[PDB]
Amino acid sequence: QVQLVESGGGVVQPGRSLRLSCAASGFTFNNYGMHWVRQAPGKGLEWVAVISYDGSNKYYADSVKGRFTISRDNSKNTLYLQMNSLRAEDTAVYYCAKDKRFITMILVGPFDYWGQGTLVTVSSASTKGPSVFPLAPSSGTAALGCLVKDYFPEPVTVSWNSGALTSGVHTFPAVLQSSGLYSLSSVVTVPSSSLGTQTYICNVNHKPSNTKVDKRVEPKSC
Amino acid sequence: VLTQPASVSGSPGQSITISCTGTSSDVGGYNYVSWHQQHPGKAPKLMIYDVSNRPSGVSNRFSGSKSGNTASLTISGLQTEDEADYYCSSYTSSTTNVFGTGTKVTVLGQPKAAPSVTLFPPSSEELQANKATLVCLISDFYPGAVTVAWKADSSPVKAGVETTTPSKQSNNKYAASSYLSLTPEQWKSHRSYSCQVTHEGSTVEKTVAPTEC
Repeated sequence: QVQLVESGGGVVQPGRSLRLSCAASGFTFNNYGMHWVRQAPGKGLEWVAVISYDGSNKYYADSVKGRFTISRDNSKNTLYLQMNSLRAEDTAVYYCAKDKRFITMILVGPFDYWGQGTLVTVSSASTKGPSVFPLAPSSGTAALGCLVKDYFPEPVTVSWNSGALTSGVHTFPAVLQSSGLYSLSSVVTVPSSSLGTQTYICNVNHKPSNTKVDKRVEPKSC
Repeated sequence: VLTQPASVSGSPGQSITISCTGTSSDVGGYNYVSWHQQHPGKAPKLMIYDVSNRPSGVSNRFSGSKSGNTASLTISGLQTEDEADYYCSSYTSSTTNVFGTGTKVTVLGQPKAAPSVTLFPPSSEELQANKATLVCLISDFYPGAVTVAWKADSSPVKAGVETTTPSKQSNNKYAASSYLSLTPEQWKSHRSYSCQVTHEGSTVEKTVAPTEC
């Protein structure tokens, strides 16, 4: 019956502010402390802040102290996280979590129930097509690729030889850089004997910018 | 500050243990250690609290214990749906709460495979664009959990590293990618760079040099 619903997440520019909320039901909200926990994409859980049942005690992680404030409005069964001076390092899914302990100002845990989270992505970037660079064969089987760099937003899709080449192809998940732009790589393994004869071209589609790029990948000058 | 193994694996039906190593301020100072299970694309769920208690509805094959500054979660009779990320957590002296680094638990469902590593130096076209990315592509490994370390010459490098979390390939083995972003000056100012990938307690290292091809 316990349910927790976060909201208020979205795209925000660095330095700006944003206010997350977490609505609670199925238990006496008035009797329990509440935590905020965040998780950067593909990373570990990071505890953010805690507040006691009546808001008398609040504590913060060092990474957010001074910039984030936690509060609650017991009349609306809602927990809030006020985020200020946002940086790219704050990009994460933000979870609210109920503390197990009944009416106490000690907040030692455990985290009892979790919401499903709200995504906050802090980026100053606008719609931008990608730059594509070759990953040429050098050092039989050979790995070739093209590096799809500095685009926004997701997604980018990649094919090889206009789709004719499928065996051995893997396109990796994107990476989010400091600058707020995405990058990825697509790879394919080839017989080395074909490198001198067969043409290899990766086809990069970025519909959000209405940009298609075909990049020829040739062997390196040594 | 709580240290967990990056990867723990076992065959179906077997018993595994995940260690959580903290300090006299964390795991050693209080009996407030918890364990959380997180399946892909979902929210954590409490498995064990106060070192060794189980919420009702949590299978009794999960068990928690503590000794000194090290807490331990034990999963008996491994089942495929036990495959998830596991995090320990504890109250600290700093009147905060901290999570462990996290452990991917793999229930072995295919043969183990050591990673194949290919390291790409920056392309001439990228350097002419006044950028330099080293691309370390890790493929054909199982279980799908690696840790990547970078070296410039022989000393480690932590600034500018980005690593994807492993996902399955066409051949249903795992692949991951790691990037070292540096300036073209940085690239030429060193003798060699190395990508080291640790997998199942063993490390494979590949090295590129600006003067080779």
